[PDB]
Amino acid sequence: SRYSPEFKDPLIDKEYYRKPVEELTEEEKYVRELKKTQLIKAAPAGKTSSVFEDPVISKFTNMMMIGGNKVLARSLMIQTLEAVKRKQFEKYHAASAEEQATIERNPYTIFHQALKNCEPMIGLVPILKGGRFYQVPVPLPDRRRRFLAMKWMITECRDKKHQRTLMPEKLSHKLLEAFHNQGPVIKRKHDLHKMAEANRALAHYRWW
Amino acid sequence: QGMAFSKSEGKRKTAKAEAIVYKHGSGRIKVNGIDYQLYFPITQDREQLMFPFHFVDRLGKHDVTC
Amino acid sequence: TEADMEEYIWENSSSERNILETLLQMKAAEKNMEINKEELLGTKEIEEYKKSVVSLKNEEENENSISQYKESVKRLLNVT
Amino acid sequence: RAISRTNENDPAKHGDQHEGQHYNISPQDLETVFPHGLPPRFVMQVKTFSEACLMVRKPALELLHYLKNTSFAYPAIRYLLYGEKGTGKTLSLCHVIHFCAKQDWLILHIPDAHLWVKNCRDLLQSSYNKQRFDQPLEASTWLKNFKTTNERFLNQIKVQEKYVWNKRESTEKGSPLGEVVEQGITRVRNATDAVGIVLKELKRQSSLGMFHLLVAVDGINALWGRTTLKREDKSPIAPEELALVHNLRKMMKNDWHGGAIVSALSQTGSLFKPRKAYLPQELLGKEGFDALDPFIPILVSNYNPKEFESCIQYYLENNWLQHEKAPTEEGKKELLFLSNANPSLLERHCAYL
Ligand SMILES: Nc1nc2c(ncn2[C@@H]2O[C@H](COP(=O)(O)OP(=O)(O)O)[C@@H](O)[C@H]2O)c(=O)[nH]1
Repeated sequence: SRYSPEFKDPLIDKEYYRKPVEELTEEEKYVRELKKTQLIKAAPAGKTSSVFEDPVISKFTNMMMIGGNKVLARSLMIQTLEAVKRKQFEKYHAASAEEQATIERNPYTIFHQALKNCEPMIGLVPILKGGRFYQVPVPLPDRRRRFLAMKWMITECRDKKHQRTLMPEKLSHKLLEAFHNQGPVIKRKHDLHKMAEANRALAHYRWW
Repeated sequence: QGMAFSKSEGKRKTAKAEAIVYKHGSGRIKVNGIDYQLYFPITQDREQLMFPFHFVDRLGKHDVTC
Repeated sequence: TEADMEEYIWENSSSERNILETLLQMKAAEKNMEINKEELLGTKEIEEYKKSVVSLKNEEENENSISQYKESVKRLLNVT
Repeated sequence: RAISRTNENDPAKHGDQHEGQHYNISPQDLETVFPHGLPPRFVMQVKTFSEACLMVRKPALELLHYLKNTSFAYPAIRYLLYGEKGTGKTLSLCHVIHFCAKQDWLILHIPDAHLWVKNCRDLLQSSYNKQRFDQPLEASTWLKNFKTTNERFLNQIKVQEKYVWNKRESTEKGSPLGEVVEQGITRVRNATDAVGIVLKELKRQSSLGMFHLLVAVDGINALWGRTTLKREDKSPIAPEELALVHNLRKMMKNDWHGGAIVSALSQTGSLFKPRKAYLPQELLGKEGFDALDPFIPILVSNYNPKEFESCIQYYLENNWLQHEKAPTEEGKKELLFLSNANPSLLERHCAYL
């Protein structure tokens, strides 16, 4: 749709092309690429070659936006980031010395650790054989499990709410609990794992 | 007396722009006379306009007035 | 209706009223009882202030107008 | 290697050689000197650092040099601080209020005139104010923080005029000013009448050399601008019909002497004013122009590379930059374009990275 075939993907990294004179293979590759110079697609309104961002954060912000409200999702992301920053600094300045020295204040590492901890390991499928749906554990790639964990966190922060709760500080507290290996998303992950383990005698029904 | 003067056009998603890139000013963007801060309150447009100047490692030495 | 003319008249205006009140307060604070509005009207500083405020009322605000206004104020109020 | 945390808390010593110095202020000083005008988006930078550090700006220090030779016999002279939305206009007045507060002056600090106009639910009429509708719920807040503003002259100003309060209490001669302010607070039925009697009392004592009245109002755009408050029949009122602001308009008419008043144009509440307007006339209207008084406008410009380097060097010493690929020399120019030499825009990006 509005883009022909044999077209490449818009690049994002810049330091790789700032001095591409290392060896010969990539040199010949980029020379042959720039010879015929095909019509490269334009950069969308969401990607930036800056070093003060992260592709995972951009993907999470794009997934958070419901409908057409990029400014709303951006404001919510900025509020969540400043909230976790303020909470980290408040728990840092209100401590002793060993705790302040053994912990960091970078929210990116905390968010990455929370994502790696809440990421599942096995998945069940309702295989319809003979008229019944039996769960069979099947392997899943890394990106699929990451997307599943992200959507689980999103739906937990969205659906699970009462009336007096908010949203930025709520998500901040949820991320802080998930980083400490004690969170509701981790509880759901453990429940799914024990449910798959309770039905481990159905692996012979798989065909791939 | 227009040193480092150049113009261009552009048409995408029903939008016409005529940027005037200079190589002798600071690092600001003027949109229809006034600066881009009053016309682009969202950081999205600011990042979209900073991406070309960032890809060439030239920020505080190029001034534009589109 | 004098509020819809081509140029803002300095005479019988609120600007003239408040600047005359300020001049009266200054003359009363400087221990000077001999006050004459006709003598103070011929001052170049109040004339520059009048020209600046009339230009700012007529033509839109830019930068030279407010600069001349600030200069006239700083030269008339005798404050560094 | 940026010289910042070297100058002590002394606004009277800030000269041309102290360019970009993050001077430290005692925590107790902020509670007394600044008990009103405090931006909500800056208090977070004080409780986390425990140091009231403010970069010395060129248009901010230039105003302090003008007050070194300001005669007290001359009437009040306004000092408006206008500029681009974000270049530092609300907090630029803090660099001047702290200077005059140390010289033993009468500080008449006002929080924000924007809140006194918009967002007003409870409305009550008055009889001893030439029949005007004022805000009684607002007088209960400005009078409480007024005692802790200047605890060195409120107990000295004596009442020299009998004021008939209600049908049960009044005001006697020889009374201190500190007791008259905290007199009508317990009675909310007439608590909005104290702001029209105490404010007009310092007009007489300011002419002497012992008292130096200084009105510290933040945002004069709402004092003369039109309001959006309606009565009981759906009809917007005029800004000249509120007793809370009627007596405040007369104060900015150089009716007294002793020093000079100050001002600071903000943008948090300018009704019927566009966002693309930064000029003082375009943000106050015609009513905010016929009674401006010969003042000295100060244009708040952007930032220079001499002060931008002092920003990044201040957060590196406080382990604020928690990013890996960030202290790179090439990455320093990236933060300059994301803010375009603006302190408030850079503070938003630095609030999380
Ligand atoms: N006033 C002041 N603001 C500063 C200073 N340094 C950084 N800032 C920031 O710059 C921003 C300026 O915002 P401002 O123009 O007052 O917002 P406005 O009143 O809505 O126009 C504030 O949010 C501050 O956090 C300083 O020394 N003084």
